[PDB]
Amino acid sequence: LKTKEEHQKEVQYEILQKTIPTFEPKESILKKLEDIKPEQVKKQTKLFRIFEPRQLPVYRANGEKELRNRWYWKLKRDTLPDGDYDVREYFLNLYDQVLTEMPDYLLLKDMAVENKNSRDAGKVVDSETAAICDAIFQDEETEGVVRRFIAEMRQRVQADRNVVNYPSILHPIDHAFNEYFLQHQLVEPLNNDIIFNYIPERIRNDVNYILNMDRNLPSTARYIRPNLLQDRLNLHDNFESLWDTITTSNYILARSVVPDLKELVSTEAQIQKMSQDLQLEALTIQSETQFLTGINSQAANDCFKTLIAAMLSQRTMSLDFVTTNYMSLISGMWLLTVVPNDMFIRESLVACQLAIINTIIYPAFGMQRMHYRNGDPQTPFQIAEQQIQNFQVANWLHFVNNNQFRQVVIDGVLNQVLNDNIRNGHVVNQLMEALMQLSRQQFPTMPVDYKRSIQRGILLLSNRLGQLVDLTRLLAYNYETLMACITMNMQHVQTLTTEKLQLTSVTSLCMLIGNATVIPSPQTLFHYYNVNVNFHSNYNERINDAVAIITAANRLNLYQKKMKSIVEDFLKRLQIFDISRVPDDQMYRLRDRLRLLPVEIRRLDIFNLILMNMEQIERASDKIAQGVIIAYRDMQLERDEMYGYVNIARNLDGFQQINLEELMRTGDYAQITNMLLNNQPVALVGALPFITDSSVISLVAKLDATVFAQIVKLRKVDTLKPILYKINSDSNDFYLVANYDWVPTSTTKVYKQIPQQFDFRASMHMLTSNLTFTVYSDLLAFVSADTVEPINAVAFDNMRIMNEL
Amino acid sequence: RNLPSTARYIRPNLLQDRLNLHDNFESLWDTITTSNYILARSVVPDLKE
Repeated sequence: LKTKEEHQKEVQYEILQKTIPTFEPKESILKKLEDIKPEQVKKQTKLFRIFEPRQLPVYRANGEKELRNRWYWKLKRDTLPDGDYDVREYFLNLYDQVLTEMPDYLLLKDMAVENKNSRDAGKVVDSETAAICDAIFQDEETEGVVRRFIAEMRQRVQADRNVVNYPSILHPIDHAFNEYFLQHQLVEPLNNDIIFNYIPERIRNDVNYILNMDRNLPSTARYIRPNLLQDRLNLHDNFESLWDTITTSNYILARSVVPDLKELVSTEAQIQKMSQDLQLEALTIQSETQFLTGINSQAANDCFKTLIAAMLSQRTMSLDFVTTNYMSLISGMWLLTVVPNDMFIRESLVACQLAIINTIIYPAFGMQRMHYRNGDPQTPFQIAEQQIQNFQVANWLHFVNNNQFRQVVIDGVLNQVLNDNIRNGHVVNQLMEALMQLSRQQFPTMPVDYKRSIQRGILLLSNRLGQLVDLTRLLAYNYETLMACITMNMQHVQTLTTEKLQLTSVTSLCMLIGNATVIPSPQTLFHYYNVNVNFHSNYNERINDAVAIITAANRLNLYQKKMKSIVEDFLKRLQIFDISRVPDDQMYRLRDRLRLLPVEIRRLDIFNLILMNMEQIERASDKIAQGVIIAYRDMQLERDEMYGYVNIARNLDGFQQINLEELMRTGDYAQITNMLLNNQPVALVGALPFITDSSVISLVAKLDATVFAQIVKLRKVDTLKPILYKINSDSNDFYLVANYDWVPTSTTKVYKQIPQQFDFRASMHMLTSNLTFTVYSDLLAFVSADTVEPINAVAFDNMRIMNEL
Repeated sequence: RNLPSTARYIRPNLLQDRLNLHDNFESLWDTITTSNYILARSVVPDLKE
């Protein structure tokens, strides 16, 4: 009967557990939270370039090779795919590269080489810029001014004003990419008071922790502000299972920084006194050796670490007890009056408060038992606060009904604070006024051996007033000072899975506390604050990095792109969740909330820098013709300076345009075959890889028109290679153009834009930046903190905590 | 534990016996109530003390 039902639980608890993303070892979450870095301070050592000036041969009309050669602006690493859709998903991968290769601070002194052909000692900005200015100097074709000017391009160092500017040679696309990296830094100046303003306000205005700043920081020191703002994804309301990890992780992180107790009562002396007063051998009770199972000096530390960390992370807390063992239930009166009663999951809060009333409080005053239906908006203390007639007890039941977390907002965060009657411990003086008169009013039908075994069990806690008022001064001071090191909001919703607290472990805390006061030492109070900013700065640097891909996929009109892969990338970088157990419901709100957010300011202007230059990168490439124009008549080849004789079109004017990437997705080839079997002029825009024939005997034979007929045989449009005629002197058979009296005619030309020439005056521009920095990533390493002696430690009131000695 | 808004359960159809097996079925009602007598015998708790 036992192993059937202890296994029937672990099936139903495992269909629930396979929708929570918590890791299967519970304490393994703590290793993943310390292990995140602040960020990576990226500094580029080469100026960002996508264009390079290349040498190209130049033809005249009646095309021969001119002896002059002219520069052009052909781009390098042109890995541009074919098709109008794969040319757009290339620019998303370009945009993903530049967000990763984005320098946070640009120092410009280390990227500077000597101008080897200057008269004065002048510098430039790159090893590639000096290669260009070496090449414009030696060229015979260049103007006499540019041979004179690039000898006199002097840089201006100004060490006293900390500014420096160097000459440069950049493309106009490359210049806007390299003024945005250089004007919009992420470093901000750092003074000696912005370290003092970093520390939380409750700690530097506390008199225990003595914070003193020792190291001297110069004027040239900068730092990186953590992107530190509250969760613009409301992860608390609609996410039932994604929130149950972000309070599980903040629980085990806050479980390691709440300190452990020292100098307790000896557990062999307190048990022998407690076993004398209960008089357990004389009773006829089914639980004799089971009252005192959970009293140790280890369960006292386990109850202290739980009750603070389940309070700092707003994690619910189911109770576990046994209603026979009233000594785990009298001590449960202290738990409800100190821990705010909205913390517990409600059906156990009721089942602990009904079990106190129905066995201890209502048999005391002799009134009838408590028939309680569960679907009732009144808690069982809220019913007996109006029906009980004693005033010392009813004025205690007015406090357990009304201790909840009163939400206050300070220093930009929302933290759930306690009330000032419980934070100085005066509430326990009201409970012992209720617990004294509950140990005097005789239990009018209880057996006499069971009446004194439960009145002396009360006086094991009623007589322990001074050790227990001094406990809640400590339990609400460790919670009060650890809450200064909280950066995220403290939102209180009912979590799915509850961290079980045993009431046999609360009764090992109330009567095994000693008057040695613990306090979070400032080495583990700056560690809990640096591990809670670095998680909150990482959580914001991913919801800004995911939105700049969710939006940039939609501005680029990339269909065939699954946003579930980006949100699985987003929940994987955040080191708590795992992408398996999270349900498919709560990942379709997560891809829906992320579409509505605004993109971050420094990721938007560099995407608008690509979107307005999305054409001019893919236009000036080789290996891509961006449309073919078929006319089915004899029109001449337009003579060109760069290609010689060429069939090229400058604009699709007066022709019906068939969008080829639309023609690929739909498969609706009813028009294009009806435009080819009949001889009608069609233009086919897209992104078509051309081939380049040089012979003129391939032009008279007219192999330019024999390529478009493959669409009707096999319906795919990928294998389209419109040819591009290049009739030059260096091509073969060029006697057939020069000697004979004919004009070269091509039926179908192709659409292509020629690359722009190298103009020095529109390519030289100074780059003005700073000279030296010293980026400090750590900021609590400048304060030198030493705590006060622990025995002189004070609460919010300037009287000391643990005032029993 | 409290359960989310996306949990479900299959409700069993618990409606009283539409055959009236206690009526005129004097052989089938005997072994349908020995089945219920032996089950209730191994449930009712034994005395102590």
